[PDB]
Amino acid sequence: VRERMTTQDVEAITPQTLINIRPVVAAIKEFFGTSQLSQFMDQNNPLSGL
DNA sequence: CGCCCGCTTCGGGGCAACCCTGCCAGTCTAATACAAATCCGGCAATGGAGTCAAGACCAGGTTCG
Repeated sequence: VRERMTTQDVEAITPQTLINIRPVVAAIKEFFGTSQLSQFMDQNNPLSGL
């Protein structure tokens, strides 16, 4: 945003223009997939799930 | 008078069980203009490769006077 806000022209930008949500959605997806904490949920009885 | 030999402190790299069991990671002026390379799609130089059909012939078991 601060790389974009200074560079582009004033009285033409809008919050849709300044905001790139792609790092946010990529960050959540790379947490949920591919982290050592978001585990494949082990269930072969209810107790192992619990 | 000024000047360097042992602690001493600090950096700084190496290593710390063996089988299984997994399975694929990213973004910001945007375009023209052109020349050469190269692909590629299609007739025509063939030209050689394959193919049919007839035939030449020996002779070798097989048929006849």
